[PDB]
Amino acid sequence: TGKAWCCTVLSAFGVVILSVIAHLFNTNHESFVGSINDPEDGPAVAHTVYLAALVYLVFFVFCGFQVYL
Amino acid sequence: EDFGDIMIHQVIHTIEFCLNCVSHTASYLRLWALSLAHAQLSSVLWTMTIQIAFGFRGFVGVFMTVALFAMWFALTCAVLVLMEGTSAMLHSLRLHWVESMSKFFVGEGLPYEPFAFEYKDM
Amino acid sequence: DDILSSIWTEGLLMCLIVSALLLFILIVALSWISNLDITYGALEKSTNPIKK
Amino acid sequence: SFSHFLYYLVLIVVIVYGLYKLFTGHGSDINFGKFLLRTSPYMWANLGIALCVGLSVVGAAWGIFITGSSMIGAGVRAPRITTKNLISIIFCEVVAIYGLIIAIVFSSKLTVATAENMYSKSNLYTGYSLFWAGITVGASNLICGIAVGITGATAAISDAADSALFVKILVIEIFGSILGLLGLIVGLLMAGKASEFQ
Amino acid sequence: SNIYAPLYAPFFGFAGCAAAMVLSCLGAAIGTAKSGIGIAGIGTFKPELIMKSLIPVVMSGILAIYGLVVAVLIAGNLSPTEDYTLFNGFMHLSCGLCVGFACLSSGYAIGMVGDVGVRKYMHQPRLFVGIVLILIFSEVLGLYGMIVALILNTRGSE
Amino acid sequence: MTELCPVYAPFFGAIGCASAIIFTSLGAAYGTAKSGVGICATCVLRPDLLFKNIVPVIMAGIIAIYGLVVSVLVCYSLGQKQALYTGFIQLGAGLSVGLSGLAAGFAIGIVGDAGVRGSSQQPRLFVGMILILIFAEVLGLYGLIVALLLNSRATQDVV
Amino acid sequence: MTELCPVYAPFFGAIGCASAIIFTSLGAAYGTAKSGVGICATCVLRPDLLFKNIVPVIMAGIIAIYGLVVSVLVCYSLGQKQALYTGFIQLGAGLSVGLSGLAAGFAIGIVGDAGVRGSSQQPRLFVGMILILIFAEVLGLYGLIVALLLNSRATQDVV
Amino acid sequence: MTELCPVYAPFFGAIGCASAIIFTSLGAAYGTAKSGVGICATCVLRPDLLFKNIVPVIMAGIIAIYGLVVSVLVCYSLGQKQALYTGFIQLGAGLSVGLSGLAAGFAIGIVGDAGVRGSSQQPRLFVGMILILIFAEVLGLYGLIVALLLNSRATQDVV
Amino acid sequence: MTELCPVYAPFFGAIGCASAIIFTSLGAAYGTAKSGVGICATCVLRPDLLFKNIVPVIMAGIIAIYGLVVSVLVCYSLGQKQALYTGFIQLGAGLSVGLSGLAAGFAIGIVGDAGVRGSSQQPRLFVGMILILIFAEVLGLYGLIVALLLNSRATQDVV
Amino acid sequence: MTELCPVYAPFFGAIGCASAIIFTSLGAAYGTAKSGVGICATCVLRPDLLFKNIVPVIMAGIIAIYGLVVSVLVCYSLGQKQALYTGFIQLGAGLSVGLSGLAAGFAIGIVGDAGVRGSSQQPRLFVGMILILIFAEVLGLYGLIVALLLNSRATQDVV
Repeated sequence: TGKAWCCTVLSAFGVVILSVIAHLFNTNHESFVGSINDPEDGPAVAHTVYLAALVYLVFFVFCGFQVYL
Repeated sequence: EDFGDIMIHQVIHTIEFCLNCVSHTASYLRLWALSLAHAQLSSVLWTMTIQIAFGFRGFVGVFMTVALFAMWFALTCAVLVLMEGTSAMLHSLRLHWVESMSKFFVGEGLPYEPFAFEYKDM
Repeated sequence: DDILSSIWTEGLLMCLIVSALLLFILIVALSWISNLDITYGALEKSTNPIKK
Repeated sequence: SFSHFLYYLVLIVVIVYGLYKLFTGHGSDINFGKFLLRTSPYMWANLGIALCVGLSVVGAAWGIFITGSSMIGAGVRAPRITTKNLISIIFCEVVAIYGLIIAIVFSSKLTVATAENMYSKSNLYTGYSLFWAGITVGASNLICGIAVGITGATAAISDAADSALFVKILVIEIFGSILGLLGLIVGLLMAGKASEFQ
Repeated sequence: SNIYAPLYAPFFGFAGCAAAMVLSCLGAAIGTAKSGIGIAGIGTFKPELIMKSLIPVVMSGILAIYGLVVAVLIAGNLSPTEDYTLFNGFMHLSCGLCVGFACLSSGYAIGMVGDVGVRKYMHQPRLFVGIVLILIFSEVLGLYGMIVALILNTRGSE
Repeated sequence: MTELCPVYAPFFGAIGCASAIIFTSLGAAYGTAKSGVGICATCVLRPDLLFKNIVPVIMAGIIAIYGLVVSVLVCYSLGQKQALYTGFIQLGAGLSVGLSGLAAGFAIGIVGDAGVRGSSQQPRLFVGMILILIFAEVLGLYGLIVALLLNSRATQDVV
Repeated sequence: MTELCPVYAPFFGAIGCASAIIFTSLGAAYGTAKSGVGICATCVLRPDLLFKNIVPVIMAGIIAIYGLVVSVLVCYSLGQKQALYTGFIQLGAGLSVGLSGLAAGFAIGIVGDAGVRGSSQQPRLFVGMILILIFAEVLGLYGLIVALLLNSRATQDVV
Repeated sequence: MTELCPVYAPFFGAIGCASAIIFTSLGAAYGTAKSGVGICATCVLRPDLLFKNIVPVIMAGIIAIYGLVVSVLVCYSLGQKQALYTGFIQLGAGLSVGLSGLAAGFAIGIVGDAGVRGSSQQPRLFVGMILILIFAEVLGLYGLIVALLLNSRATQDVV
Repeated sequence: MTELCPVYAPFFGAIGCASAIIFTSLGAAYGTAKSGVGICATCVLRPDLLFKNIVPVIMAGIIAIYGLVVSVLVCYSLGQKQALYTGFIQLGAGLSVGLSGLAAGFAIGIVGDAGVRGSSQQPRLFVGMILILIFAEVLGLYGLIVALLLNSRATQDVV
Repeated sequence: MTELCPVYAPFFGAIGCASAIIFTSLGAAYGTAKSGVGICATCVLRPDLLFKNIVPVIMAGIIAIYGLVVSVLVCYSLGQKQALYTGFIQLGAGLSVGLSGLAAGFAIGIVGDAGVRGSSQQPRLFVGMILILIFAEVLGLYGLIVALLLNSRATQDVV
């Protein structure tokens, strides 16, 4: 029900947006690390965000079985 | 007396048509304003919520990225789509009813309501 | 000796008319708010054995 | 009362203070000329731009609930009017647009000036003008907005009575709208010769 | 340089250009708003009598044309290169107060009379000319304020 | 620049020229209006007394002509170089006719709105309403006499 | 200019001249207004009493004459070069006759409206109304006795 | 001019001589009015009580004669070259009789209206209100004592 | 410290930052309470319209997010040593969005209160309120645009 | 002793500390007093709803904590020798949380008095009262945010 669809579509695109973000920090894209106030180390931030996306991936597969049944 | 009714309808038509060319052209500036506002709220929403999490590391940094993204995504889906979409949608409607349709739309027509049976909900 | 004053400098005066301005607005906004009154009739339960 | 007592206790201190300085040979100490000269012309110019778009929005928002609260009541029995009487909400919004066109024109005139040439003939001229022009456009559109709301609350009630009468009262509602357009003109003429701060 | 031409004198010239509009528009607003209440009020009984009873609203509009004229002329005699004397600014301040309060006065009389007359005109149609005559006395009050405000302008400069 | 003749001296004359138009007009607008309401109410029943009850409004227009005279007449006396004495006297001339003509208005308005309603009933009251209005119109004429004497002295024996 | 005779001295005099005719005209106007409203009601049903009932209006009108003769005597004592002593007194002469006549004007209107409505019900009340108005009209005379003594002292033994 | 005798010294005397007769008149006018309404309303049906109920109007007129005495004494004491002390005493003398005469005027107008309306219904009540008026008319007699007693000191032992 | 960088200069920024959330909060409270009482009156008999009639309560919450957006942008332009050019910019921005949202907010309350009551009686009258109510929420926006134009010019070419 | 750091700089900081707890307690108090009357009227008939309508009294109290927090923080920024800039930051913080919290209390007071009563005739209305009160609680949260961002900048990069 709606209690499960919510974290399914939410965590669907958390897997997508956070992974596209982490790809860019890793490759040191200018818009994400170009200014001084941006973080100094690109890949260190990506390591922290690859893991955050996996946490949403677990909520996705779990709630997928919940609604599927 | 009928010559008067053809005049007073013709004297009001001009004083409107001339003024309204100045007030309609100015109305279209809401295209600029609602664009600028939508853009700034989006950046402020990014700069307060997700830009913060990237400055953390460890298990505690991982948790904030999970918590802060959800609040970004939710305020985004509600404040910047529903609240802003319904505003802009109704301003687009205004420019048709009041600006475009004034130029050519006469109105006062009779509708078409034929006689037909239908299921009556009771 | 072309000063305006030692006590009532131009910098103090500009800051006291702006305070006066922002306070004038505030005092108005709190007059509109105080005059709010609740519409109690549509909340109470009223029934009569004459009409009903 | 209390609020009116203070208005009369201010008048009595301004008088006793003026006569203290005068009888003592110090009436020159109360000098409005220096205050106008020594105060910064950026103060006067940034009040006017704020009191133009601010006082214009007060008027527009005002007329929208006089015209809006009567239409909704009249619209219970005659729900067909809320789109025909909509034109009154349009002439009340548009005076706010006038206060935003000014602030576009006047904001261009906000530039930084050297410290030696700050209190010059031209930069004082330019602060005085953007102040009274903003007052002019704002206080005049405040009046055009309240008026058009009154006119358009009646035109809602007449239209619910009879569809024909709506057209006849619009003529009153057009002439009221001229007031805001004249104010815009007068302001632009004031600030026509004003030059950006050097 | 000149003691007769300080650099704050423009402050008093714009003050009159603003007082000629804010106070003259406030007169026109009071005439149209109050008259239109009387015109729309009868409109549920006698629609025929509206298209002749717009005389009170077009007199209120002329009041706003008086302040436009005075404000235009004042702004024409202002510049940041001209030597603008202090004498000239006190005149421009009184050019504006005169026509402003005089047109604020005309708009109060036109609204009160125009309201009652229309509401009472539907009962009696022979009352019309007397209403119009009373509305002419309320209009010349705004003319007296600008016959004065065009002399002051002429003498302030020269 | 002289001590007798400062640069701020014309200020006091300007406020006198303007005071005479401000407080007469507000006095003529009050009387014209209220007299105009009492006339309209009666003429529904009796519109044959319309051009005879417009006398209160004429009285109140003579009040506003009292104030145009003075303002016109002191404005020809204004100058870049003048003395404070000339300014203090022009302010007095305007406040006199101004605030004394405001008084006549509040009388002519109260009496007119009553004697017009009462003359429709008893026609013998139309010559009582005119005596009383004469005693009201005379109040603004006294303030005009004072002004014309003050204005005469403003440029008399002055340096 | 001089220590005893500075430039701003005519201001208080020019304001003392107007204050006499301003505040008497306001009092004389509160009189004719209310008494006029009472007259125009009673004389609907009893017109014969119209001429008798104009007496309160005449009493209010004589008030404004007190503020005129004082304002005239002050005009002819003004000057570009006069002393503050002469200028302060002229203010106290004008406030006295001015704000006294204002008080006589409110008494007369409130009494003149009461006794005139009640004298059409009882004629004997008429000589009593008059006797009460004399006390209220003599208040403005005390303010005139004080003004006239002052003005006669404003130019006495002065440098 | 001098340390102990400035030029702005007579300002406080003229405001004394004025303020004395002003407030006693405002006080005597409240009483003559609020009592005048009660007399006329009652003496329609009891017109022989008329000359016996005019006592409050007389007493209120005695208040105004207290302000005349003080004003005339202060007037003769005014001079171009007087000390501030002599002026402060003139101000306090006028403020004392004046603002004490308002109160007596209020106290006489409230009691006159009640005891005149009652004296019609009960004759024995007429002798009772007069006492209550003595205890009011003597309040103003106290402000006179102080004023007369101050002005004695305004001039003696003064440089 | 300098002619162009005084020490009272940040006062106009801090007072401007504060007044943007103060004036917009007050507006969104007048418009939440006022609207909110109609919802608590119609949904005693028509509980099925509850979620549809919270739309006025939404529109006022957006007025408050605007004032928060301006307080956040002017705050990061503050400094101990900033010009007086910069300070008055920071002022006009807060005075614009604040005074504009306060006015918009009150209209949302008055119009939203009436709509919820009417649409309960006429379900065709909901869309008519949704139209009228957008022209109020857009006036808080027109104040926001001015604040943004000015902030751009804040620290441009400053020295 | 220093131009940047005067002796009067703590004056603005202490007012800012006092003003944050004062204007939140006035709003927090209106909310309890106003919504506490409604609870006591409904729960004489139905006290089964007593531990369910305390929510407006909870939320009015959550405001008064938003000020206690801010007041504590600025109190630890105070010092005998500090920049005048730091004093302005402190005042802006206290007003913003205060006058925005006063606004939140007026709303909570109205909607909770009208809501508890209407919920006594319709239980489905409780769920809407809860929403309308979150949009008012959040008006005070915004003022806290502006306060803590200001205080963050109070002592950094200051001499």
